[PDB]
Amino acid sequence: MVEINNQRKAFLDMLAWSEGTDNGRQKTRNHGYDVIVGGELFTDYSDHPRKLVTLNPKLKSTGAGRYQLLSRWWDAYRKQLGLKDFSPKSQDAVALQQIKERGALPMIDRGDIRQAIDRCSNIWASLPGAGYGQFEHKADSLIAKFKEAGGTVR
Ligand SMILES: CC(=O)N[C@@H]1[C@@H](O)[C@H](O[C@@H]2O[C@H](CO)[C@@H](O[C@@H]3O[C@H](CO)[C@@H](O[C@@H]4O[C@H](CO)[C@@H](O[C@@H]5O[C@H](CO)[C@@H](O[C@@H]6O[C@H](CO)[C@@H](O)[C@H](O)[C@H]6NC(C)=O)[C@H](O)[C@H]5NC(C)=O)[C@H](O)[C@H]4NC(C)=O)[C@H](O)[C@H]3NC(C)=O)[C@H](O)[C@H]2NC(C)=O)[C@@H](CO)O[C@H]1O
Repeated sequence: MVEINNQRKAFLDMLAWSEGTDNGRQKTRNHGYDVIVGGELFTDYSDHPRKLVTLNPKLKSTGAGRYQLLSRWWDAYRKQLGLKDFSPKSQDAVALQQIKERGALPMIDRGDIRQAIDRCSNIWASLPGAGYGQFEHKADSLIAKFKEAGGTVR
């Protein structure tokens, strides 16, 4: 289980917004922690909502929780990290493990957020360079939200 410092807490929020779960527009009972992709919400946190949301006629997603974690990885990480519930706690746990895996923790820790975002581009589609054909936020606007999550850059 990864230690949460503020750079990481911010990379998370930045992701929550990039991902649009904690972006102010999206309705939510917690902070995107109950947000399912597509916008609907879940109220039971003992586990991932595992709700397959049909976004458009040609595309679907399991992405849920703050960092729009595909359930695939949720299972991977909750088992890897012995996460009991899908509490926001467990949701962060995962986000950070992936982040750590992208070897972007030293980057997040040290503010090389473009480098982290680009390093984490394969983790979240809303990030630039991700290449998931999803709406990719300009790197500049992610850095921006990140900064407003409390994160520090450069
Ligand atoms: C349809 C559609 O459009 N869907 C989109 C959806 O896909 C998007 O969601 C994102 O998807 C991508 C792609 O599926 C996901 O990306 C994957 O993310 C996982 C992270 O959870 C990655 O898995 C990890 O990969 C790393 C490799 O970089 C693994 O780490 C390595 O583990 C090995 C152990 O096996 C370590 O090796 C050992 O190392 C030691 C020293 O440490 C050495 O001494 C030993 O000898 C050595 N042992 C061996 C056997 O070699 C190694 O150190 C370590 N490396 C690092 C840096 O950690 C890690 O184990 C993997 N964990 C799991 C779990 O598999 C996966 O690689 C990555 N794939 C790609 C292609 O990037 C992404 O997670 C997902 N995000 C979300 C939120 O779900 C979304 C995004 O918005 O859009 C949809 O549209």
